[PDB]
Amino acid sequence: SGEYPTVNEIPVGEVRLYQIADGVWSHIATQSFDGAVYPSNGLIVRDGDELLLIDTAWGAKNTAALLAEIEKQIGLPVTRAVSTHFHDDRVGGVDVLRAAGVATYASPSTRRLAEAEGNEIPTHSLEGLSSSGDAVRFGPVELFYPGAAHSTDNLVVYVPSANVLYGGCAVHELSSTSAGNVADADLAEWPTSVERIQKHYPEAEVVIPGHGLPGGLDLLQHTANVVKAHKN
Ligand SMILES: C[C@@H](c1cccc2c(-c3ccc(CS(C)(=O)=O)c(Cl)c3)c(C(=O)O)[nH]c12)n1cc(CCCN)nn1
Ligand SMILES: [Zn+2]
Ligand SMILES: [Zn+2]
Repeated sequence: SGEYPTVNEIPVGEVRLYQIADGVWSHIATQSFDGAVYPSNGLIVRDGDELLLIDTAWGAKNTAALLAEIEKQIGLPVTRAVSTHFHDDRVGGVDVLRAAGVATYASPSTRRLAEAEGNEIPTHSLEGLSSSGDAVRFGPVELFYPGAAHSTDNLVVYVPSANVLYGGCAVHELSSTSAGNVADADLAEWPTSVERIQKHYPEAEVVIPGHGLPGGLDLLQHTANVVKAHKN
């Protein structure tokens, strides 16, 4: 009823949207992984009379439910999607999107890693993002490669019209006590990558983590703090 939805409030298979700003929503879904249930976020950005989707809803059935929720709540077609790294919470559901007429995109690095991992593979490569600090425009957002953090390929997304910073899994929520799933992470480089985000987007008003509650710029420093403590 208006608060940001939490893991115990979303059954696996259902998707909720949350209005972040004019023409900006997050999407929240839940999924089981290795015997535990986790929430995950993505983003929806209005692109005229179309929508840009950032990240799947972590699975084929969740992503079908995401498209149905968008049709119910927004009623504009999703025409393009960007996956911000290669894990299943970002690309799982790309096949559903592709069969629904959505053009799917990711960096070449993400596409290679997804293919090697056995995950679904976005169709189109996003060039111009291979060096840390790189940025490119994509419809109503800017895509930014901060360097290795949660994964080597992780991208962040900025919505300039609303000063919304979607950090993806490179950014953790304020309640986080550990660096999450670090199997593919670079803990030594992650603080430097967060510092690049902080320097590039100093006017961000909302920061959305890959999992958990949005907040302000403090999520960036908190993330650096938890990652440094974990690495130790
Ligand atoms: C598919 C993905 C994946 C699966 C399950 C959980 C997570 C989390 C996460 C996120 C937050 C917390 C709480 S917190 C910050 O710790 O307090 C935790 Cl516990 C965990 C993250 C994230 O952090 O983005 N991602 C998750 N996934 C798979 C793989 C390797 C697969 C190899 N076969 N790597 N990630
Ligand atoms: Zn991940
Ligand atoms: Zn994640």
